[PDB]
Amino acid sequence: VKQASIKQIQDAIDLEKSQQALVQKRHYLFDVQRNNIAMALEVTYRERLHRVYKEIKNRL
Amino acid sequence: QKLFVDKIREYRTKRQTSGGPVDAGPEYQQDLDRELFKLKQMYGKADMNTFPNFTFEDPKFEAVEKPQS
Repeated sequence: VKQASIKQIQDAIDLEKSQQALVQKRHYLFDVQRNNIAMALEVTYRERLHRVYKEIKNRL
Repeated sequence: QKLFVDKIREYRTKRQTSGGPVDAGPEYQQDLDRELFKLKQMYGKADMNTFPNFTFEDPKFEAVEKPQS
């Protein structure tokens, strides 16, 4: 009976810890996903801005 | 210096040539055309009076289905 009781209490404790990790992980990963979404958008206008002046300078 | 003065006179006469860089050179036109063609080929196609205008687009990463808790 003592082994059964200690097994039950340790099972409850580890389930609590697992849920404590689980609740954090989802939003922790979602925030970084949202941040990377912004990262993907950066390099758009730079290409045109850099190429137009080079083309005009080559024309001259 | 008199020989140098004669040289100066010849230089001045070449300066006052109405035809300029003609020099009675039959091959001057051919040489100039060949040089111009070589320069154009080296620099590639271009326009003497034009401006560079262009536009482009960039597609971001497409969404990928992924189900999770």
